[PDB]
Amino acid sequence: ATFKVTLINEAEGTKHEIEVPDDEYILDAAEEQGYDLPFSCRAGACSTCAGKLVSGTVDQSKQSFLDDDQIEAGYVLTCVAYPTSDVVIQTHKEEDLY
Ligand code: FES
Repeated sequence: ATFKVTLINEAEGTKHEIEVPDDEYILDAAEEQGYDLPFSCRAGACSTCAGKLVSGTVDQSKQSFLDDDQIEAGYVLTCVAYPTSDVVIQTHKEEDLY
């Protein structure tokens, strides 16, 4: 499968559409497709690459930073998240945690 991923940057009012394989992390695909996104650890242990789901789902089982409540609230670590449906996500959401 290949999923459609819509990247929305609310602060800058930008929107990017990318296609991501079901076995590729969102971050990687974005970069390959020409859209640089924030990151630091690239290992699911920080909050630099955080995004917030608008719609769709993902598999971010490799993540270790977010707690259950943050996950329920829709936050995703883009560096270790695989899309599991078409997804709409707001990027650059780190500041939202604090
Ligand atoms: S860059 Fe650290 S969790 Fe994604």
